[PDB]
Amino acid sequence: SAMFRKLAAESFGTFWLVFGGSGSAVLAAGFPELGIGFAGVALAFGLTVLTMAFAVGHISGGHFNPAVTIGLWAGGRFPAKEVVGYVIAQVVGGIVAAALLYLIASGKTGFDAAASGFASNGYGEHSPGGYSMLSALVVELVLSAGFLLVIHGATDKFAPAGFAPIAIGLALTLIHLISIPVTNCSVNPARSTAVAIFQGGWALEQLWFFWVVPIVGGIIGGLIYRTLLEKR
Amino acid sequence: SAMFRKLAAESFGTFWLVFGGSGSAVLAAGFPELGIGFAGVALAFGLTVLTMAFAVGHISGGHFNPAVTIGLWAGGRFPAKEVVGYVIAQVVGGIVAAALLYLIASGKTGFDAAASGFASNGYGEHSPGGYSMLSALVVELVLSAGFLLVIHGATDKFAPAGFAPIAIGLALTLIHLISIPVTNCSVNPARSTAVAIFQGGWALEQLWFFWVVPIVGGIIGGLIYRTLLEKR
Amino acid sequence: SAMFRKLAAESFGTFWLVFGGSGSAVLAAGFPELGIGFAGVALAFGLTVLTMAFAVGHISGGHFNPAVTIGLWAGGRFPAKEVVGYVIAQVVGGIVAAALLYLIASGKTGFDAAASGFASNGYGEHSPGGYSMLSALVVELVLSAGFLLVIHGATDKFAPAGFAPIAIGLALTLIHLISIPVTNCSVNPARSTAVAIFQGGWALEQLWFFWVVPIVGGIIGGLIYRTLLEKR
Amino acid sequence: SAMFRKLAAESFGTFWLVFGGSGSAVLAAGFPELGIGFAGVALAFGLTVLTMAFAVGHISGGHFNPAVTIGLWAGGRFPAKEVVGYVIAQVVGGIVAAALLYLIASGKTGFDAAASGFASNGYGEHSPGGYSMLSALVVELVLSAGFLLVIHGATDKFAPAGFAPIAIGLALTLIHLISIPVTNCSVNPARSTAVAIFQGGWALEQLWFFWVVPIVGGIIGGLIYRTLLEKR
Ligand SMILES: [Hg+2]
Ligand SMILES: [Hg+2]
Ligand SMILES: [Hg+2]
Ligand SMILES: [Hg+2]
Ligand SMILES: [Hg+2]
Ligand SMILES: [Hg+2]
Ligand SMILES: [Hg+2]
Ligand SMILES: [Hg+2]
Ligand SMILES: [Hg+2]
Ligand SMILES: [Hg+2]
Ligand SMILES: [Hg+2]
Ligand SMILES: [Hg+2]
Repeated sequence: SAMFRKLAAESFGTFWLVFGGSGSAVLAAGFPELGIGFAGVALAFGLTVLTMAFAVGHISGGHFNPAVTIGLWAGGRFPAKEVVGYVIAQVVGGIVAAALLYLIASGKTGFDAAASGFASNGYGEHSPGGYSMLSALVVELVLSAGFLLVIHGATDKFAPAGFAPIAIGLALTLIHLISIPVTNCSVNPARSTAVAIFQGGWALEQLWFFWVVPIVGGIIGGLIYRTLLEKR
Repeated sequence: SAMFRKLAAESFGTFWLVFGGSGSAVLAAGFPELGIGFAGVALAFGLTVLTMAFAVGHISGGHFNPAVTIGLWAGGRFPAKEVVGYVIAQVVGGIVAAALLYLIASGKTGFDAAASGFASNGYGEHSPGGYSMLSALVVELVLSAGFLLVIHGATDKFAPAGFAPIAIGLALTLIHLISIPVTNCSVNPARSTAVAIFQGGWALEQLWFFWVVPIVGGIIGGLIYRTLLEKR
Repeated sequence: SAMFRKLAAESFGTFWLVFGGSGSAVLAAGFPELGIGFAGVALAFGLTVLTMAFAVGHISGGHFNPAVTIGLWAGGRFPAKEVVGYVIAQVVGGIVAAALLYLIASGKTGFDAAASGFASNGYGEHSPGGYSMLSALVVELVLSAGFLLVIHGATDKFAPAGFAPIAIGLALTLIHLISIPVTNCSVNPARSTAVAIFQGGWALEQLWFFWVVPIVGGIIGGLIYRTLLEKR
Repeated sequence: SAMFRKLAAESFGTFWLVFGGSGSAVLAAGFPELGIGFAGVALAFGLTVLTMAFAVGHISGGHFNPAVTIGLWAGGRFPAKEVVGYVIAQVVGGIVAAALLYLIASGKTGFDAAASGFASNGYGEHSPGGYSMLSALVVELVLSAGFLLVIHGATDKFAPAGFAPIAIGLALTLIHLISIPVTNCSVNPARSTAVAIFQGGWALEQLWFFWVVPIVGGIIGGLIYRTLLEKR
């Protein structure tokens, strides 16, 4: 209810998102024989958002994502004045989580952030499945837009109350089940940033893409909902 | 509440269903070592319906499926007058999503819609597990009927409110966990259609099957609920 | 509300349970490279109960399981007069689903119910992991008891309303994640029966075990809840 | 409402947690070809807490974990007077479940608790992925703190009612998806203890770590919530 509480909720939320989703990818996805694969990473990402949106969603709205904050602005749901502090809160929470993750991951012989990719988002030569820039662009635009659309709908005043964290968290699992092979799945500029920093090379070079594409997608989803679906 | 809103909700919903479920199948199911398999595809399909039914379900009823619209007509829940616009809305949303998916998938060297099947529904020689037409027929009839039955029950007036998108989305995950090996799992004529178009050959030839079988199953489920379980 | 509705809900429910859970095991669990494994079977089983308990739970109580009906009798929640019709309804629904499953499965070259086991519950030489009779006995007793305990608690008058189908369905997923290697996981005499019939040999010989053990476990869980946890 | 009921709920809860989560790990995680892997263990752990928190959460608060009881004390949510009986109840429930599990597991030829590890928590040479003590320390501190933070938030008075068992159970699945490779994932001193006893060697030697680290993390999460996020 006071902005210090809200920005703390948002850094904790984005922290948890980065630590849990990227942690699952770095520590467990590829573990020999028993590892969780892409489906387990998708689940982990979506569960970070589900659990935190229930935990701190009644404090801050529970965005944990710059593209979500901006998209909700665009959809007429969030004040332009509050946007920048949220985004900074998210970027900070994210970076702390990646630093801790980097520390933990380093306690294993042979760990190499730069060479492994550190769960970084890339396209072209740095796409996991060798998808071109155009494939990356279209998937991130659609998934960002739909994500915002689901966020708008599930938090609409005519939506039964309480269930939004479930709709929204599971939307993020969905989004990763589809798009990890294309881009390692972003839809979240703060998550891309936290991780790019420690990968240190190409992730930092391509980083601009995973800022503008999700934000543009998020605005589009907000606008479609606001203009086509809301009233009544 | 106005029919333009509703038909837009239904094309967005069916779009999301096609993009997410078939996207997960085309981009991620078979990915080397880390791919999501049939269980991840089943989950993705069911999550498209869960997330969209929460998002736009309070606008359109959230059918996203011709066999569901027709089945709810049969069960006395949906007006015959509204049926055709829903079905067209669903077929259109579906086809746009498949076109986008086709674009994304094409950004990978070696992609071949026709040869891979493009997540198309087939039986006999085009069943994934080599199941005969009779196996295809019985599974789609039962799963379509049960699906409609769950949709009817979970949206019954005596069902606790709010939870239907969860019951219904998870019913679709269930349905795919069972039947992907038989038919690649349809229960949805609009999803079969969107994808058949781009596969281009046998999917278009067998396409008639995945229209009539789900619709017949859906009507049967609506009738059983209406006639045997509703009153009271 | 009228007993014909209730017994129909219970046969449909138990049918769905058998068709979906055993169907997933027979058609999809072992599918080459992409199959769902034991985790996908566990999920499918639990989703049958979740989706049907939401669908028809407000009609019949949504037991779908003889050990649950008897256990709820023992826990003081269900009248002894209604028990036998429920159990028959469940056994009938179950057997129809197994017959349909048998038909579908037969549409694949090389299918052999008897040799594959047809998802039958066995111990000793017919345990999937080679577990002895004593291992089978202890796991089924504990899991049946806990299952009844969760059913009692989640449907207690002080439990927030609406959520029981989620608690109960996910309890069944849990129970299969643990015990498929020991017995192929029963906790449900009607599911064991439907499937034993078509396996035709040893499943029919060991069948007596998967009647008495779950029922005894279910009564124990009902009694613990009734006597130790209920009041207040 | 009476302390005998509450302590019984807590031993049953912790019992179920140990039996189900560690059972899934011992009986099913590594099963040839069809086994559940780390993702299935993570799911099983989280489902024990989800199902029991719905079942007995309205009786005892549904902690099932010493680090949760202590963390809720620290967060101003639970009386210091009730703490010790809860912790004993949890340790007892846990140990009974591990003993039963040990009995079941012994019914398979070649079973070796000591050599397999019996799902025990270890670091360094006894980490599953060869993670050092410092990696173990940082992951358990963060995950324990976040877990307490989610428990605090989801049970806050401004959180929609009913949903906490879902937020909290799925937080535990999350936590295991991340950290099984580092420590076999504890965040729960009673679960570590029950299992260490039967592993018999190094698990007992390292056991002190998985008491103090989770408890410290839990207190930290309680304090952050109490001091930074609660009011309003
Ligand atoms: Hg481009
Ligand atoms: Hg994406
Ligand atoms: Hg993300
Ligand atoms: Hg046929
Ligand atoms: Hg089907
Ligand atoms: Hg579908
Ligand atoms: Hg025995
Ligand atoms: Hg069992
Ligand atoms: Hg069962
Ligand atoms: Hg240390
Ligand atoms: Hg941990
Ligand atoms: Hg645990």
